[PDB]
Amino acid sequence: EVQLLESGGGLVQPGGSLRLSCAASGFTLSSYQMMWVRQAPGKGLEWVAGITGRGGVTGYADSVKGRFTISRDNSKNTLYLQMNSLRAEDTAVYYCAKPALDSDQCGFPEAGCIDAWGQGTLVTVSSASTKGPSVFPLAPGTAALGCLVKDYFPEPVTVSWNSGALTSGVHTFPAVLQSSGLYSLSSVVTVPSSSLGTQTYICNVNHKPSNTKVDKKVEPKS
Amino acid sequence: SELTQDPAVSVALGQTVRITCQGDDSYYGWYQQKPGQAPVTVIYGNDNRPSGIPDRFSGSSSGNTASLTITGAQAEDEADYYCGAYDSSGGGGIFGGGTKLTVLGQPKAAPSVTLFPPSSEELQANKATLVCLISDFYPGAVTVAWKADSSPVKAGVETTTPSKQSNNKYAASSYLSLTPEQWKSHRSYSCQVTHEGSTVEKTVAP
Amino acid sequence: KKVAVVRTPP
Repeated sequence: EVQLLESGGGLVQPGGSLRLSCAASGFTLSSYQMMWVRQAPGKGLEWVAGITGRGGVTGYADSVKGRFTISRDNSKNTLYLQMNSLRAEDTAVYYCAKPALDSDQCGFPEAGCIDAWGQGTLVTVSSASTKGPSVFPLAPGTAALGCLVKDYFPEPVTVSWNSGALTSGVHTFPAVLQSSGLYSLSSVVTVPSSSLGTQTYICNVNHKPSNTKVDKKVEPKS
Repeated sequence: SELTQDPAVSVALGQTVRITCQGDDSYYGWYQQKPGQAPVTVIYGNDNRPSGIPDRFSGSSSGNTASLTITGAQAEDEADYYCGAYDSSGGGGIFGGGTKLTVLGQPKAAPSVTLFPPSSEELQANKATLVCLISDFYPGAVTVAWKADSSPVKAGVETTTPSKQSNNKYAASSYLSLTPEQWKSHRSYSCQVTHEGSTVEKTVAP
Repeated sequence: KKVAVVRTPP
């Protein structure tokens, strides 16, 4: 099967540079014209850059022309996007996009011919610095227990329960962007009330921007 | 050029919905995007449905108008649909502003409200947050009101926009930030969640 | 036949 997988995303300062990478599997990159699409938070899809099969022609959106450079390594089955002199308006999830038809049929700006999309990589262009989260337990027929992941930056935070073994009844709520510019979220798992004193519930918090991994045991109040 | 689509559209569960896109002389793509996810191609090249996409999704392109038809609308079709095409003037790719599709007629579900008082660890870290978790409700519109004693709370309230759960019911969070002093000084604190005229209340005391 | 709108010039 066709798979597109991007990396290179992260927090960067205004005026800074970031190199995005897209690794293609399940097909030969050289047979396809490729493109980059981006999406600002709560905003629509926007075409960024495009490249031909051998990289003879490149194309860029008006707003990124001169700062961004789309390139490809057919030998490595990888598409790149060097993003220089970055601004706050460049903050978006960046997707790698593959046309359904080969280089002879679908060109890089033909945004109506896309059949495969990447997982996306978040680019945060802020003057703010990385902040690790503070994890607090939300103590409990059925009892609702969870853990509060407070004051972190930037997104994301992933919360698993009992090293991912506990999946049923789990709901990790979307984060709240406070007036301070920091995020906070909560993950709640519904468990049997009879098991509370005999069983252990641990939330596994992971904040990749600060390389933070917190395991918090959520036990009943005293 | 640019692509024009209506920001929103609604369809009753099991019925047919037609999403239109307006552009000139193009080869159109239709991309489904769910809130937390990457987009998915439902149609490309006006009518080509990728294998794995249910045949309830069909694409048609008439003179200067693209159309995505969804016959027998299901709960899982509730998503953002973007049209893509080519801008020959500029030489780049173009997208419509998207069409958020709301699949109505799902069973009206009452919200399950769970209120949490500040933890011991958070109070030692000289902080107080009241966590009000609202889950399992349809439609996805709730108005949260916080009460200090018997009085409505004006400041320190942060509420997440309602988002869909795994089971297709909705969910939202409301956080009340206080000083450990403000938490202790009152007898109790209430989370009033209004969903379709009916109010569900939960109370926490120090 | 579908032909790409852009390619490397010959």
